[PDB]
Amino acid sequence: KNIDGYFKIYSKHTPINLVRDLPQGFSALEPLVDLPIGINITRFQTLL
Amino acid sequence: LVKNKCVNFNFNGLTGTGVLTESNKKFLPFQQFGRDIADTTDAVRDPQ
Repeated sequence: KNIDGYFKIYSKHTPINLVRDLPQGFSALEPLVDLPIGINITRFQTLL
Repeated sequence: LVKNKCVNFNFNGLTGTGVLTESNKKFLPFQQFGRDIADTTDAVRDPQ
């Protein structure tokens, strides 16, 4: 998310086993980063 | 750093005035402050 010059990231790396969908269970996301970039971002694309 | 003795302080721009002691308050890697039910700065972690 972008707020006040800050794009921001959070993350979790978790083991699961389900092929189909987002497992149902709760865990929450610490920040990794903050980037004081100042871009405006209206769109994005992943990469593979 | 001084302990057990009333001091003014600033940490990382967090300020306040207190008695800085040694506390077994397991913090988080990205965690900066502590706080408390009353919303009053409590524990801190020495930035250095």
